[PDB]
Amino acid sequence: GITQSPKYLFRKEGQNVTLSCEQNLNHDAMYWYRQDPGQGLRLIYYSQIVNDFQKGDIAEGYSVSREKKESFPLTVTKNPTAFYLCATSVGRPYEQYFGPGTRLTVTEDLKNVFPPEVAVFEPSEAEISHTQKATLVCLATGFYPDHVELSWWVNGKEVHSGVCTDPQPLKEQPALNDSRYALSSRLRVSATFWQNPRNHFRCQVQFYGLSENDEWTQDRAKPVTQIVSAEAWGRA
Amino acid sequence: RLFPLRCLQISSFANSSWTRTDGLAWLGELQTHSWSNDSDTVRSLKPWSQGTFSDQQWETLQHIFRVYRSSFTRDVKEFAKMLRLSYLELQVSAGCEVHPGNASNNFFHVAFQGKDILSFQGTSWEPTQEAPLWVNLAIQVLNQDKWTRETVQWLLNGTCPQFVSGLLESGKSELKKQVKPKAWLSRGPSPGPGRLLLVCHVSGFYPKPVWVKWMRGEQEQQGTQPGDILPNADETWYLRATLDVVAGEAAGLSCRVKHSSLEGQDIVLYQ
Amino acid sequence: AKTTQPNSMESNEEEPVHLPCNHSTISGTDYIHWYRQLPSQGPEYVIHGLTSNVNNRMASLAIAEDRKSSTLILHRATLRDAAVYYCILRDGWGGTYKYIFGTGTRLKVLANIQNPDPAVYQLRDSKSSDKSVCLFTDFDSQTNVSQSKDSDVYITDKCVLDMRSMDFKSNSAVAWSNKSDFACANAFNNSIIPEDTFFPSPE
Amino acid sequence: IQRTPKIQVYSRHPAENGKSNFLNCYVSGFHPSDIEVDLLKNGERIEKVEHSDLSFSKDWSFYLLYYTEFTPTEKDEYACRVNHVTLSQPKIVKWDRD
Ligand SMILES: CCCCCCCCCCCCCCCCCCCCCC(=O)N[C@H](CO[C@@H]1O[C@H](CO)[C@@H](O)[C@@H](O)[C@H]1O)C(=O)CCCCCCCCCCCCCCC
Ligand SMILES: *[C@@H]1O[C@H](CO)[C@@H](O[C@@H]2O[C@H](CO)[C@@H](O[C@@H]3O[C@H](CO)[C@@H](O)[C@H](O)[C@@H]3O)[C@H](O)[C@H]2NC(C)=O)[C@H](O)[C@H]1NC(C)=O
Ligand SMILES: *[C@@H]1O[C@H](CO)[C@@H](O[C@@H]2O[C@H](CO)[C@@H](O)[C@H](O)[C@H]2NC(C)=O)[C@H](O)[C@H]1NC(C)=O
Ligand SMILES: *[C@@H]1O[C@H](CO)[C@@H](O)[C@H](O)[C@H]1NC(C)=O
Repeated sequence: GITQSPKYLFRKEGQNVTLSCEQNLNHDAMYWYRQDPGQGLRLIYYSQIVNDFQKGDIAEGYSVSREKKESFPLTVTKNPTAFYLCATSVGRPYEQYFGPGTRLTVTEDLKNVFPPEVAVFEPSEAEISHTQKATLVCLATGFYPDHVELSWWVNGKEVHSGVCTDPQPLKEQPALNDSRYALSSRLRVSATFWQNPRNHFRCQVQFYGLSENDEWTQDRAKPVTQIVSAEAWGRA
Repeated sequence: RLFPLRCLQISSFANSSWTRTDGLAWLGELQTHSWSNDSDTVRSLKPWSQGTFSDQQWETLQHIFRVYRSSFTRDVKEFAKMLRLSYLELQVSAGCEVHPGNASNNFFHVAFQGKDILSFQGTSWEPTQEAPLWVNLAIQVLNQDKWTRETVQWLLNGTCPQFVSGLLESGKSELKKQVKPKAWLSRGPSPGPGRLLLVCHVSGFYPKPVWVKWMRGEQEQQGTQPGDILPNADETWYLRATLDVVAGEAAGLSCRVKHSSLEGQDIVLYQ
Repeated sequence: AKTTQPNSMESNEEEPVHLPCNHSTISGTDYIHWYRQLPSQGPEYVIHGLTSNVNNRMASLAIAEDRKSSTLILHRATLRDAAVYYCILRDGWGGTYKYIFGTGTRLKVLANIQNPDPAVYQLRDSKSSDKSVCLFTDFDSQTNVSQSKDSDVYITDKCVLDMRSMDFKSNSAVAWSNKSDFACANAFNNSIIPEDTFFPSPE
Repeated sequence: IQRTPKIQVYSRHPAENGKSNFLNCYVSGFHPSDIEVDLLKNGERIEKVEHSDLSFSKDWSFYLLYYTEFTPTEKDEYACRVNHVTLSQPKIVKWDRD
């Protein structure tokens, strides 16, 4: 139905950017919402029909256009970093439909971008003895921006059973405004499964960062979009 | 006393190229709206006919009916072709009643050539038991229109009781008005050979409920024939009550009229 | 006309949930809409009504008799129903397209811990190193895990995992630090920690 | 053709010669809706007549109020003349004064 490419979007302060909204179904009204962590949806701009658009409660800084009925682009130019959601509307009873949302983070400086470091921590022998279960913890630390996707892979296949990862990342330095982040996940397995040395475990963090179009100068490697993993093997 | 809202549609299809649709709305006994085939709007007949609705609300309600009228007669012509029907009288009777204890009910009845064929029930169109088979085919098409179905429900469940509540308020004084009748007697035709027909006319009363009987003092003559209650152009009512008596039974007889506007001071006319 | 909802709500898994909403100034032509936003996702329509109660497959809408309040009813909540739930009015006339959302109700769904076994374990790094984390796990779902009052000590929030094949669920929080005085016996705030919590040998 | 019109004519006020009044013709109970109604003075059609919107009853049959201002005298006779698919020729109902 509604498309919002891409999932993640990163830009340096004072640069302008335009997020896309494309809908295939034939709806006249279109909406742009803005959501801050742990906050509600705040309406930016809505277009009841082509060539028309009215300002929501926080359009200051935003611009919009409606030239075709399948497209509704939002342009940012004070606190631009947030979760941006596009929606369409049908007639009575007037239900709304939402895009998957785009994640936008704006940095005071491209130097602030760091990929995550990833480490896996092996089950405790006290836990194995006490519960006959075995929990691995994965730690992803030091990354900016907080645009990451963490998965677990067991013997080559992604797993969801026995997994939970933190819904929100952690700020490592809550003062600094472009603080780096940390995120943790658990994968819990039976003791006997962990005790098979032919069982292989990998924690994968997909990082979204600088592009080949960004300019990197530092001797430190360029913090571009990449995968960082860490692994562990069962132990008898 | 009750004041249901009845919205009435009369659509006449003489052939495939000639058709008229005309409507009106009644609140209780009073006509509040008139909707003419010549007009682009449903006309408010009373200063309060708009209820508590905003002008912007009324306008989109006008829009709804305007497109409703167009595609209704479009659709009727389609079904007539589809189902091989000969040329057509359709009637709609829709509306609602407000009961402050939640017992609020509504209706949307459609009739074809003078006979019920279907109505709206809950969420969809439903044929009546006596309706012909072919009506089943039309209801299969009608119930595929989910927007018409959602809209009809909103009008019945939402718009209508809201409207009736606004009309009961903004038209309160006219609804509760009382107008006093006048009465007069006259001689009717001789019903038999030795018989004379006593006629008691009662005209000018509002609202409609009235009581008129011929009487000999306090003895209500069971022979009293009450006519129909017929309308005057000024929204009062008229009533004829007749008695068949023998030559000499006329003397001593009186017509008694009791009406909610008289306040126990009945009218009484002695023959 | 606006709506009012509690800010948060908790409920046990595999039980129905009644999410309340107030709308005292509602008018006869206002629909009641409910949306649901899972974490990191866009809202999703759940249900709507006008004047009669409504039943979908997993959720129902109960409308008070005066239509001044209403209830979204999840027939049977599971852990995946943890979301923000938005109760909205939609003008049936369709005039204003200024479609706005309130703060909604954040619903937390708690795991039914059949045998709480609270413990704090130490986990060593896989790739060599002297680093490690502390795992608070197997505690009852009423336990809250408080943050650390220490700049160089990180404590995550509670998180429930489901070992589906075993029909076993467990809560856990993680804590770590680069500091040299950091140890699992003090990593968590003794006030959130149950009395019978198992602290094993720091062998 | 289905149901034939009932026809009733009456005055708004008591008939008093020389005094202004209204002549009413009420036609009801008919179907289908097409119908022709005239009020007649001394047999001729009265030009300035008025009528309410066509309506119908719970049983779907139609009804219609025709009316006009008039001043009765002893010389003039009045009636209502109705034609309908169910009538082979127009039906004329006279206004019975007294
Ligand atoms: C309450 C306020 C008071 C105001 C007081 C004013 C009172 C004045 C008199 C009132 C008389 C009218 C009473 C009824 C009013 C109800 C109207 C509601 C209709 C809403 C839907 C509608 O208006 N029109 C639909 C159009 O919907 C289609 O929806 C599609 C999308 O889903 C689009 O593609 C598009 O094609 C579109 O045309 C329409 O065309 C037809 C609606 C007709 C439904 C009713 C028919 C009833 C059954 C007829 C059977 C015929 C079978 C016999 C044939 C021989
Ligand atoms: C407008 O008001 C009417 C009447 O109060 C509402 O009708 C009710 O509609 C519901 C469905 O929306 C019907 O509920 C049940 O649905 C199940 C579906 O599996 C069915 O098995 C049952 O037999 C039943 O139909 C209910 O019967 C119906 N009630 C009546 C008296 O018809 C309508 O939903 C209202 N619409 C709005 C938008 O408020
Ligand atoms: C009832 O109203 C309809 C719609 O206004 C009339 O139909 C139109 O009449 C004009 C000219 O009279 C034509 O040019 C149109 O093609 C007709 N159809 C439509 C859809 O507009 C209809 O004539 C009216 N009925 C009567 C009896 O006057
Ligand atoms: C349709 O009916 C009208 C009135 O009955 C008539 O004048 C007209 O000629 C008819 N048209 C056709 C095509 O039969």
